[PDB]
Amino acid sequence: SIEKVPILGKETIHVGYGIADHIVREVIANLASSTYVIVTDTNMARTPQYSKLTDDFKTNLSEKRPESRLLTYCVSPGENNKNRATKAAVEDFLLQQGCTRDTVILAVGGGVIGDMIGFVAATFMRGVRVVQVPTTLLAM
Amino acid sequence: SIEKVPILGKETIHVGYGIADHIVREVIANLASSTYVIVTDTNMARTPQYSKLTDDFKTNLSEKRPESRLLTYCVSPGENNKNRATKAAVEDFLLQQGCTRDTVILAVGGGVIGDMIGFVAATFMRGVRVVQVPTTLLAMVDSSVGGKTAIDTPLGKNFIGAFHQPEYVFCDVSFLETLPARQFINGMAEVVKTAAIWNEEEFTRLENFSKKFLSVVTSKKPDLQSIKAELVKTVLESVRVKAGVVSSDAGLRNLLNFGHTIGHAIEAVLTPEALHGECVSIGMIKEAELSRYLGILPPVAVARLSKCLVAYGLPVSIDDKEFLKKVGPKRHYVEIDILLKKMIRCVLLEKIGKCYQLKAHQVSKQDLSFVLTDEVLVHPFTNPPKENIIVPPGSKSISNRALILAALG
Amino acid sequence: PHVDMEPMTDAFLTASVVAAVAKGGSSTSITGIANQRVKECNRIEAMVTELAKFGVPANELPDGIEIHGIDIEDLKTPEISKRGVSSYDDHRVAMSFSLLAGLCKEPVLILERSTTGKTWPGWWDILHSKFKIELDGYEPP
Repeated sequence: SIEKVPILGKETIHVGYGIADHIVREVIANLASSTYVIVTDTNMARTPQYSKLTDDFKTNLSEKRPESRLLTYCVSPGENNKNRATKAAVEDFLLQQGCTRDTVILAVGGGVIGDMIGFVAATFMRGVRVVQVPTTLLAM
Repeated sequence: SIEKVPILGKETIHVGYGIADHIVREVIANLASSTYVIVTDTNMARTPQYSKLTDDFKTNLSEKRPESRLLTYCVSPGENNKNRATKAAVEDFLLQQGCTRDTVILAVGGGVIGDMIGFVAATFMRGVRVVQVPTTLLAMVDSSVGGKTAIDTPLGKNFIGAFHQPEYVFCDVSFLETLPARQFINGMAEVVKTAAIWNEEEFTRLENFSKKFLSVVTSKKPDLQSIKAELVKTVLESVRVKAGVVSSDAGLRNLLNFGHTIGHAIEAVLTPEALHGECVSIGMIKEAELSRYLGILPPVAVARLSKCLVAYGLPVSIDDKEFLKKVGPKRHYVEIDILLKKMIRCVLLEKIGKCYQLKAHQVSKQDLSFVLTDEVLVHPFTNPPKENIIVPPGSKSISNRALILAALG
Repeated sequence: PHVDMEPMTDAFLTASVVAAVAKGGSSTSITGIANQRVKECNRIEAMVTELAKFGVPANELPDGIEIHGIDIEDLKTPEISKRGVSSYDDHRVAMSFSLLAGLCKEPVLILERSTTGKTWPGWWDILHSKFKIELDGYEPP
């Protein structure tokens, strides 16, 4: 149902078809935090499969951690939109939404999202945690 | 001629007065590269002392490595010139001058340069080497050592950055004759923050140092000859205190925020007219007040700690004789409600030179609301101690006599 | 009934605030305190105004003060009513009325707290740790 590939000694790459229950049951249970940010693409945001994931992240928070939030960003997709100005947008979105040094930034996107949002998490508050949820076969 | 302070197991912090030969002879010999970048301030670029350094970096590379370059940038000064746009200028200057993952970026500057250029080197080509050459007394003891780098988002000061350790931090003490007296006293706050959380012997010398350090700095040209040896000693036990803690790691590094809780809220409203050591000095006495409030600190400690700060000219309270002139009409932006919510752990001081249980304790808002004001609200007595000894100030009458008699006996 | 203080003049404000809660038919009429005006101010008139702000009568005698005592508790005149306890920046007035202030229901504010730095700069510090009592602070805009 799920294969698991070790990286740097820890078994954190989770592989499987239709694992939408296991996406939400693993990060709010093992990686405890207060603010959870889901940054994605806008054409990915209108997809029906993304509504299966966030609504399973919404309603499954109230049973495991009711005093925790859920913020959502939507950056227009494209290499032209992966630049130092649209990096500054979520670099401004997190700071004016009241985010701290414990954010979990779920970068549900492709290669343009996992390159940019991971660089934000490498610079936001001197390093915060990131959960890559890649979607294209190249970025997987 | 040169002292050397270990950091993270390597002896890379080099301290000494007039070490301009040793700056250039150490980085091109031990840290071999192809491109060498010297980023600095423009008002620092016109200084005569900076021409002693770069021209000793120019002509000494044709001896030691003739197939290597020298690029130079000059960012304009100011607090507002440390931001994500002027970071992008040297982030564009390096890429269009043909730089690679081999660069040595000498950040000859102050705290605004070592915060920004070190963040560039934390991001340029996914991490390159940086040699901090700090110039102001604040940056020699605070921001160079540690590798804490960030820039100024308009929504928040010192929030977006990365952790990147320097390769060499040179404490070039001869770069202090061009410093203004206001910026120079502002660094002597953070030598007291290091000489009052970990050291006590240094603090005893500082009171003997506070006399003629002030007569030589307030004189508008600060003739620093014949006092080189105690000035270089002053920054020694500020970094040794610091690098003794940054090697120990977030655990024990939170002891270096003694005063950086109250002094960051006073900085938060009085930002662009009151400096950083100006408000930490107020936050020192206000946190020495809170530790005295919880029965931890002896009351002779605040009488000595507020003596050393007021001898240096740093403020001891927010309504003090020089701090009112500098801040001016911004003084009335200091209310108890806005200060308190943006502060809550505190470094509770046990005595001068020691911390209480070597950790950071969480105090309530009510005692933090108490120590900042000259207004007391007394609650109904619900539970005094039934056994309670109370020692008032010792009898001055017998004391004065006892010292005379003892001296004669 | 009546106590004279020729050498114990720097004890009057302490004696007055405990006489403020001593109730009975005879009232505490302390005298021989004429030198207490020229310290910093007329503190004889101070006890008249402030003890009226606690609700206990304190008239002015020609060489001292006659102090009543109503109960162990007093009348209810907090910072919500008029003004609080003026200290006139003297250490004697602040530390004396702090003993009296903890007997009401609501907390009694005392203006000008940190003027006790002449004699005991850490009185309020002793009151919380070493006497187990709360203390807050207030700032009028």
